[PDB]
Amino acid sequence: IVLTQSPGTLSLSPGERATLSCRASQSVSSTFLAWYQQKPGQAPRLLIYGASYMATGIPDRFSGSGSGTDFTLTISRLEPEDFAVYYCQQYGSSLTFGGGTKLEIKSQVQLQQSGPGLVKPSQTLSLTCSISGDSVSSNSAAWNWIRQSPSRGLEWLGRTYYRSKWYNDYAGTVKSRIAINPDTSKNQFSLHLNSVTPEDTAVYFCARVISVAGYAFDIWGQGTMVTVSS
Amino acid sequence: FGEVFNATRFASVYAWNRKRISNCVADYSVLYNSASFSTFKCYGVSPTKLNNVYADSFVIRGDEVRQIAPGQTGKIADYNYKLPDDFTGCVIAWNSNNLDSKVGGNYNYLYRLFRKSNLKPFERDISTEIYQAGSTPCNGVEGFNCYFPLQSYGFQPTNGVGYQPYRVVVLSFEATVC
Repeated sequence: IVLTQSPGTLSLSPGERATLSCRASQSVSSTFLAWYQQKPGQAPRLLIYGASYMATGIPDRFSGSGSGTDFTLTISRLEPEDFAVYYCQQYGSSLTFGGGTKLEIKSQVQLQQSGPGLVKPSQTLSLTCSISGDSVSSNSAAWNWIRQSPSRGLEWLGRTYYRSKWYNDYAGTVKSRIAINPDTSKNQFSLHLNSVTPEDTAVYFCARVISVAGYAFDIWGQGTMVTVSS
Repeated sequence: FGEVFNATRFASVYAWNRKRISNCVADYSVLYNSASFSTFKCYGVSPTKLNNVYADSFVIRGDEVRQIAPGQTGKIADYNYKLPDDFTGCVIAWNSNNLDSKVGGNYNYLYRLFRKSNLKPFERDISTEIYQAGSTPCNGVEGFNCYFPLQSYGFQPTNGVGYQPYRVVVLSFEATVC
């Protein structure tokens, strides 16, 4: 599934209404369309999950709508705090993020990231995501890894979760060198990228996915910047 | 009656409770004077001329109230709680946003949107079997094309009226009760 958002850049004044759109290449039968807000220098913030259901701490101004292939995000009354880039995400047959819409204006569970931010080429990149407030071996949770770069956007990497045993789900783009191992004693789960290239220079995130919450990333991490240079 | 309406906590949509009320002094007009009811539609009998009886209790969304009725199609009407066409009773509903809505999100109320067959009238399905949407089987393990059958209602005090909790009490009049 390919998510194409429109418009690309929208400049408005406080008090007006911003009507964003997210068209999918095919129907999202699982109805797991999610909307996110990313203020500059921060991690994405879940606004809407499951087509139209609002998330925690989201004002009534943000409203989700649409089904099948056409989805719209309607922000009623704009505030100067709403200056951010808005993304579009779906789950089901795959995990694809949208292109992003840069809108310009003229909680108890905490994921904390750690690891080095400078990796030499042809070496291993390691990042750890400490979990507090929820169990890493939770039956109704999944622990994912996502990176963000201006060349590919929000690119999902992989995930690990525990039902009766531990299961893996990796993206074919980095499957040949990715590894995500949980640690129950420290309540953590780490990311490993075997052979890195300058193409892997991006900002990596760890987020939680609750199955009953539209399979959407509801609680994100700090966000570490990794640079592959020599 | 008070043990069903004035309950401290209700059940989910798919896990709707059923109270068999027998050998009772039924005062059907004890709650018609209560203006706290926003939805009150009787189908199989006139309301004013009512003077076993079952009471189904659950909590749905604001827009799902129209689905509890004979011959309705929807997510709740087909996969959670369906009503027969020859229904004889009443459907009572009221807004409960001031009760079943935490400040950080009341995710305790669930509903079913994935089922490979429509529910029969007065059928209750508490199945947690992982729904298979794709072609390859799931074998009790969730993942891509293998979703969880239940989904969580949002329920926050800042949600719209159409996305607010509504406690529904369906009375089914099936001479031990008069």
